[PDB]
Amino acid sequence: MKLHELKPAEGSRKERNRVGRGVATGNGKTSGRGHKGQKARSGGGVRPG
Amino acid sequence: RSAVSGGGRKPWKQKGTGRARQGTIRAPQWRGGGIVFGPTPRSYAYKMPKKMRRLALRSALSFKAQENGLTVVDAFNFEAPKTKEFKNVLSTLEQPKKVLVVTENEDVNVELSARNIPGVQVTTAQGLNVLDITNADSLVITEAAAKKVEEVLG
Amino acid sequence: MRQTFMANESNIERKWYVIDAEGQTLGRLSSEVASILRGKNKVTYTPHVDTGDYVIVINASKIEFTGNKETDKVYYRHSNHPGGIKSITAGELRRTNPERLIENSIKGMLPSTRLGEKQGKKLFVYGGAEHPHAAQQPENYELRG
Amino acid sequence: MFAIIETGGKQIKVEEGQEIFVEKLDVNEGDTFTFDKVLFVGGDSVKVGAPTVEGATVTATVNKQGRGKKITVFTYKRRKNSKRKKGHRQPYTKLTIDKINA
Amino acid sequence: MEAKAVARTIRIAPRKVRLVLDLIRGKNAAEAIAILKLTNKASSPVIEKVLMSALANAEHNYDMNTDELVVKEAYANEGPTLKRFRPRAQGRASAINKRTSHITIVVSDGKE
Amino acid sequence: PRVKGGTVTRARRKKTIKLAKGYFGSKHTLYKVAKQQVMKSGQYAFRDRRQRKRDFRKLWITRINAAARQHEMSYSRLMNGLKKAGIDINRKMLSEIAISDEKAFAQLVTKAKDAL
Amino acid sequence: AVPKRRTSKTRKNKRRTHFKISVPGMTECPNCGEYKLSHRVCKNCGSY
RNA sequence: CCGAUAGUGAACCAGUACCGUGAGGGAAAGGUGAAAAGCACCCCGGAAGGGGAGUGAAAUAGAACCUGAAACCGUGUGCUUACAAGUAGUCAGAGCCCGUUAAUGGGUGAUGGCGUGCCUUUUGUAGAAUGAACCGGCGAGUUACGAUUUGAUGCAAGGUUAA
RNA sequence: AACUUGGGAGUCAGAACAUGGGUGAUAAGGUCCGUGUUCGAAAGGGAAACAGCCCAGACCACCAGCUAAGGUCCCAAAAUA
RNA sequence: CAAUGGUAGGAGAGCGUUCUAAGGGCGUUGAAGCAUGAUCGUAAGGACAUGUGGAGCGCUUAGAAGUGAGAAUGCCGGUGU
Ligand SMILES: [Mg+2]
Ligand SMILES: [Mg+2]
Ligand SMILES: [Mg+2]
Ligand SMILES: [Mg+2]
Repeated sequence: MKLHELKPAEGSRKERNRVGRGVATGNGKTSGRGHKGQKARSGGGVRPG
Repeated sequence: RSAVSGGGRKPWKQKGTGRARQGTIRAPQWRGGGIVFGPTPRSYAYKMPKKMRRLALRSALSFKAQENGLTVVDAFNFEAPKTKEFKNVLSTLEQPKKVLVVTENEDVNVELSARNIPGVQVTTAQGLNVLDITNADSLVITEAAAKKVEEVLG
Repeated sequence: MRQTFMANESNIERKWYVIDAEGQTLGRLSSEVASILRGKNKVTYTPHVDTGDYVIVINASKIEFTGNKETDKVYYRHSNHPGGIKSITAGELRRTNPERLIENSIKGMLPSTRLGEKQGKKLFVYGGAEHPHAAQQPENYELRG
Repeated sequence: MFAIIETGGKQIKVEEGQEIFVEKLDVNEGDTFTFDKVLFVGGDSVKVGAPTVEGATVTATVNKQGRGKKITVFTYKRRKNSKRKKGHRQPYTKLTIDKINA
Repeated sequence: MEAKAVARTIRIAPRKVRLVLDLIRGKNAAEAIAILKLTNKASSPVIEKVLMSALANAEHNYDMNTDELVVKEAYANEGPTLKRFRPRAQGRASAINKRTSHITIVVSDGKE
Repeated sequence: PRVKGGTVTRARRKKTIKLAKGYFGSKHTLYKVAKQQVMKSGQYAFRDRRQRKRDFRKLWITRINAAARQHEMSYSRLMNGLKKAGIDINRKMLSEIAISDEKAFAQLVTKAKDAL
Repeated sequence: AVPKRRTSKTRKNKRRTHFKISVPGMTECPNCGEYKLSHRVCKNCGSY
């Protein structure tokens, strides 16, 4: 296959989900973390267990 | 925000001034401040299983043989480096603007001759790589290199 | 936006109509007169231009009232001053300045838009058989109610 | 003198010599479209069809099958971070009447 | 046809220069000069000189004699402002914008 | 590789400033308010594209009602009579028949008065 | 005691409608023909 | 990898203006043209400026000098407006001017209908809850290593190498 | 439709009406439960205006038609039936 | 033939910005920017013509990211009232 017409294997690649870029993406304002609490903070969350 | 010069003093008090609360003159929102999550020194290389590396050299070589771009020549026998002459060899062999020449082991004169012809790269039979076979529209392999490449890759 | 006629001032013709208020109840005459001068009886009615006719009411003192709102039915009106409320009963208007009674009952039945004012200005109410508008050749109108 | 026809989902009043705009049809440029759903033929001779006037058809040449001007549908709900922008263009036909029947 | 004359970075705030130019707009040259020389404002001497230059320009470059000239149009627009400060009370400093003006005047013979 | 957001913000803001062409005062030169007013405009338009259908419907009603009473018959009875007769003519068209062709309106009013 | 809001360009230009300088009270001088202020001495000639 | 709000704090006499008693803190500021050919003379003006003529491909390239946006300030005007109650639009529409990326066209809009900005935060906000004077630029889920799951691809009772 | 296994979550401040009860005073736009509905997260018509009431869920046109709650003298479409 | 209000949120398809690889192109007979326009697509957006502008820049496929701003009493610079 030519180097200027190549194609990747079907379904092998997928574009990743950028977060916090506009409302239309569906993850706009809160970046999918809800509103408040530890989950909504940077380095938040709780230790596993 | 740790590597930008200075920036250690709380620029003003926390309450009372009517200004937004700030903690360093080198915070990301500030002109002249630290960058959040940009480029960092890193490598980009990965690896694939060995057998898969071999099916990729063979696939490029088999693609080449399908498109009729594999010219096996017997030997080259250049005795001195001269570029006009390698250009001749290629034109009398009717090879496209882009060709990859494959010698048996290092052939110094064949290499010094095709270094300047724009569009030609010279490679040993063991140094065959996919990016090079796939750019090249045509190949020219020495019969000795052709028997070596059959032994190694299969 | 296909084909509905729109009246404009090159094709509006307004006529004059004398209505007599003798023996007519206030509301049941005022509502009809408001419909007249609004132009809602013109088959060529148009909401955004003043179609509709002129109306002269002439007796305007032979109005009758149902019930006993002779003494009730007090009109109020304010002067924008503190304590500036002034009121007057309907009978007192009917004997003193009866033209205003009808001229205020009808204008309350029209919108308050600018078209509303320019339409209410098409009304001339007089309190006695004679009207001073014989030059506009007013045809008599009979109350359909 | 004037006929009233029923096309698409609406009705139109027509007299031969006029250009009209109706929903999209399946006929091509320059063709002749004949309507068979006529409901009133008025003017000097009036025919009031009960549902339709039987027999009266209306024939018109077709031209300029096109798409209307782009209405841009936009809607939003305040404080809810929700909006939608769509664009729309109704298709239509320009018809010119050339004959009437009764 | 039209003579031009411009004064740049004049040291008068444009709101103040325009008050005097709102009088000589469209008047004759002689009447315009008589206004300026008699209006008792600060900008007036500096405009009487821009007018003078235009009129001289007209005579020396176009043979446009000054008896028939009219200030076709005359205006003034902002210039490169100079920023300064005034020491006010309680250690605070307020700003003072010393403005400037780009005065333009064109006089015409009304002809082509 | 850094990318600087030049020449993407300009066009996006300009094609809303231009789209607010002709709004009062400061609503046609500032992005931050032009955008709000354009949003509101789209919302209003979406409502009015529905309201129109009913405003013109009741316009035709008023015209038909005025026309009917010239023949001593009211709109309710008129429409009921055409329903009885089987006549199916829109209010738009009946309004136009009343304006243009008085004889024809009279004729179908009789055919509806006789459909009692 | 502070402006609760901006004064738009419309309001601004509206307020200053009456803010203007009047053309001087000038009349022509009888000895020299140059303009002078009325009731003042001509500064070009020096007359009356 | 960055191209002058970036990349050094510092592309330019920068750890310098500057600030502090002192430790210390700490900026802003690149671009005429190919060549300086950097505008001989004339005209107004005391000068700054300007307007011709000339240099140059270009001088709205004239030294604050490449391109030159927006806020903002002006000068003209085509259409409107001095009885009106306006989150300033939409929708319906006369009149008056204009004529295109020719398409069921552009500008303004008498008069009618409907209609209390946006964000955040909330049970609920036109809200007199919070946030933004306005324009522009910059400004927030990335990377390293490891686990888990899914898709893909080798080849499979085997698969795979690390230094 | 339901269930099982696995990947990803947000939610732990509710509100008003109707109805069964506690608490209060057969007080509250009160408070705590149960059971609907709606709002939350719902535009549209009615209730003058009026998140929670009544009717009804908006894919996008149309200057087509029929109706629900509410209505039909004028404001303001329809009976001065 | 059926479905298409929607917030926390899950899933999918995409539009754009810089750079790189290859292929194929455009450019003082005027590139990128800038301004205007009554143009095209379902949207993110894409062209075309005319002016200013005086040298670089598109298109196809694929790769990587300092990739998209309107709000943080955000920072810097201009300009208002
Ligand atoms: Mg002091
Ligand atoms: Mg507020
Ligand atoms: Mg307020
Ligand atoms: Mg504030």
